[PDB]
Amino acid sequence: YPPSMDWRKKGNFVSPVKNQGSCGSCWTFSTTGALESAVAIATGKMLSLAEQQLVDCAQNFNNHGCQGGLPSQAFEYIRYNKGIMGEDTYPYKGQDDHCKFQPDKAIAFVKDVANITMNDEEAMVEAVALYNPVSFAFEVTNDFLMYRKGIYSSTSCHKTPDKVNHAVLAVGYGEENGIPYWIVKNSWGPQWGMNGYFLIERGKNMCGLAACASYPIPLV
Amino acid sequence: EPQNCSAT
Ligand SMILES: *[C@@H]1O[C@H](CO)[C@@H](O[C@@H]2O[C@H](CO)[C@@H](O[C@@H]3O[C@H](CO)[C@@H](O)[C@H](O)[C@@H]3O)[C@H](O)[C@H]2NC(C)=O)[C@H](O)[C@H]1NC(C)=O
Repeated sequence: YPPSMDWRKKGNFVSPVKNQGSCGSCWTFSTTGALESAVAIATGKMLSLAEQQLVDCAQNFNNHGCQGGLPSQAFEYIRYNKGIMGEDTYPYKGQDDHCKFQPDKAIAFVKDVANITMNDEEAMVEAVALYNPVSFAFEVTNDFLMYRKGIYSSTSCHKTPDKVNHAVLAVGYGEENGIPYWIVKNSWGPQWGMNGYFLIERGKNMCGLAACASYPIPLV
Repeated sequence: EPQNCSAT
């Protein structure tokens, strides 16, 4: 497929970088990030969806608020739940709370969820190139916690489904002097990494990034 | 088949 892609360049399709605070809710920022882009790509509307709703309400889908979750599961939740409210009506508190979802306030909806075949990074490249930014999970080690900039490459991480522990959003890809990489949006604030983003080597299922990826197909 | 992933 194309040599490089970047949804931020194509238009106003990628929302600003957010911060999960001290709650392990990255899976929710990866979910909203994917859905915000999908809705903007399909309708041109740029919304900011409530991650707190997922933290307080998605337990029926094997999610655990500040203790973890998976984007595919959160996409299914939004789907059956019939909607997710905006950030302005269900504010991010950053802590496990009681669900306050109001059906009349839902602004974004999911029709279906596409789950990338386990470990199929090429398929992930196609999804990013052709359809939407992709949510994925990978194993973060101490090596990565020292990251400042550049193409992250490591020998310490594993590529197995039971090792992935952080959820992020692939917004594009490219290569530099033969080294292919992914442009990834994080939710640790804009002061982390490269203005809130990071590059990671592509083509090696680096840290298991292709083990559990998914993207939503919105109901618009 | 769904994603049986560790909680990320
Ligand atoms: C992609 O992976 C996700 C995560 O493993 C799969 O999510 C599961 O999706 C099914 C529907 O295909 C959900 O079942 C439905 O649950 C609701 C609520 O309980 C119920 O009302 C429906 O009748 C139905 O049983 C299931 O909850 C969900 N599981 C989790 C843990 O979120 C999804 O199936 C995968 N998609 C594909 C195409 O493989």
